[PDB]
Amino acid sequence: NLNMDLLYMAAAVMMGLAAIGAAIGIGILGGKFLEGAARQPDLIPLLRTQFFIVMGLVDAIPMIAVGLGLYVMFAVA
Amino acid sequence: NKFINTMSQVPTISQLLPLPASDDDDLKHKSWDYLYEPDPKALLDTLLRRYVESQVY
Repeated sequence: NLNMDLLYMAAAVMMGLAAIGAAIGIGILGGKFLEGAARQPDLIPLLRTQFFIVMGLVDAIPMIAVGLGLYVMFAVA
Repeated sequence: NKFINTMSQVPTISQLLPLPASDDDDLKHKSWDYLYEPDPKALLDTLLRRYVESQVY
């Protein structure tokens, strides 16, 4: 009935917003690391590890959104 | 005149402007380049003026 038709739309919009936010934030974080590595390569691993540290926090909420969209689509239907 | 040593001196003429110095090459410099404040050009002007002043001193 209408239930699944609306639930697929809800999962689609939630996961789309999550993907947009995660992709743009990770791209900015990566671009700053790229400029910092271009400036002086002797600090590349240090900036690359702090990049992992920050990127860990970046994906926090987007992955909650992704998981709840998956739940809506696959268990609520 | 140039102080070659205690016993000998020589009159000489050398160019200041334009900069006659032969070119040089490097990798470390301009790869780990200087941050320029405010901008690289005004610093180059002041640097050249101070350099010729030091040469004449």
